Amino acid sequence: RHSCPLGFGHYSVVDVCIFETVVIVLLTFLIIAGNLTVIFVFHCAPLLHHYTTSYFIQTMAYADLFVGVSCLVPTLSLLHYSTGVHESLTCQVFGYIISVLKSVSMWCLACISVDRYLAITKPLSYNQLVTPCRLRICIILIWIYSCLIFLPSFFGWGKPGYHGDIFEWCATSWLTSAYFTGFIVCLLYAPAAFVVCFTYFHIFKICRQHTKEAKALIVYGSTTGNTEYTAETIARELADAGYEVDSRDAASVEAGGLFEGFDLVLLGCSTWGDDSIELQDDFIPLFDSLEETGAQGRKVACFGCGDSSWEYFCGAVDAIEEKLKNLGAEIVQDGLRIDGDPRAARDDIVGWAHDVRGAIRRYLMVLFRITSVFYMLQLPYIIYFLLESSRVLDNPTLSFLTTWLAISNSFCNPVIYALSDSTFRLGLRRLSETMCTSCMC
Ligand SMILES: Cc1cc2nc3c(=O)[nH]c(=O)nc-3n(C[C@H](O)[C@H](O)[C@H](O)COP(=O)(O)O)c2cc1C
Repeated sequence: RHSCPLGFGHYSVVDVCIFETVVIVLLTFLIIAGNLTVIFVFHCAPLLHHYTTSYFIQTMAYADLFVGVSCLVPTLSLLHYSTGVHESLTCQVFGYIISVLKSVSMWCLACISVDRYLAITKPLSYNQLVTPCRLRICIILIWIYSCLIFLPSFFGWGKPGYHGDIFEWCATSWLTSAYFTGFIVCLLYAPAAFVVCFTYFHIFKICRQHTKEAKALIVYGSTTGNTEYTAETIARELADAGYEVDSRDAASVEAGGLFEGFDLVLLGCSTWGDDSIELQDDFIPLFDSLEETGAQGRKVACFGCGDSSWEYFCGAVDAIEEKLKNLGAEIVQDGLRIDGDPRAARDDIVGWAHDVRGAIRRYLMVLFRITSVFYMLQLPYIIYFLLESSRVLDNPTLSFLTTWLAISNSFCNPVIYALSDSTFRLGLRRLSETMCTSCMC
């Protein structure tokens, strides 16, 4: 209370430590609001692509949310409007609950990697091996195991980390054990880091030695032939890449198991309707029975032709994207919306098709990135914890920065999802629309 984290050797019982306070108030609001929306997007999403990976992401989202709600207490201590009672107790609990959560996410990242490893190495075996029962067992085990590797903090085995250095009591009253540090390294950091390292090494080496012929389907609806030209343009672009393309007219296809077999599905539709958004006549039946196509888990993307003079430029691309999202499709890229003549927009269509080919690996890239940013944000804390448990270097400012740089990973996951996952961005947009509906009613 007399000290200050970035206080630079000065002691004054007066200071409110505003710089540290605002940095913490800012990180509390960003960790809560960011993960609240991730959780609400899941709540509104009817079906998912990558059900198990999404379940570990939702667990990480709750873990990160609980960090922010848990970060109200040290923020309350910095404002000290009401500091409650028993600061040392308050501090111990806070340091623990924020140590178990950084581990819950540590294991969810280890499990998502194993999940993707299994989906690649044993693809036929995967669906019997990774089951809802084993997944629920696995997540309950991550919450139980996390509480146990940090439980000796309450049974005089020493302090488990600097998550409590914020409160004055843990800076003076608490001291870390190199035995406790060595035990939690061999039970959390070393095993979870090894798992992630091992799995990603294998999965990325497999993505090299694939040589697997990629089969893509295009289904277009055109009443004047523009989406058909755009489809044909897209097809030639994918064929040039190496794809086995089947471009079919929507009026010639039956909905039943239509997407089955294909690694990529592009859906084209022009927009129609006199004072309405209506789908192209040939697509209307395909859209109404899109359920039967096998859209779940499917890497899909949309494109269409429209006229910008219309209130909803390519409103069909919007309707199709919304249903595909709701059937558990992975929308790998924001839809291509062609204004007037597509023959004039060939460079756009080629560019979009080029990008959609690089958008397939996007789901693996985000998981690897979510993990890569996690380890480089908690690596400083574990190497500072590694040393200061052995007492090699002891700094309150380095403790604050490493601690809150690790506490900062909690708001990073939602910004990676928001600026990389096209299905997520779409779920986020529709969530906003529902908030304005509650606002009206
Ligand atoms: C009745 C009517 C409604 C239309 N509504 C829209 C619209 O809401 N949004 C849009 O972008 N284009 C709209 N258009 C323009 C068509 O989407 C455009 O002509 C398109 O290039 C047709 O492509 P197709 O050849 O693949 O049918 C409309 C055209 C008609 C005749």
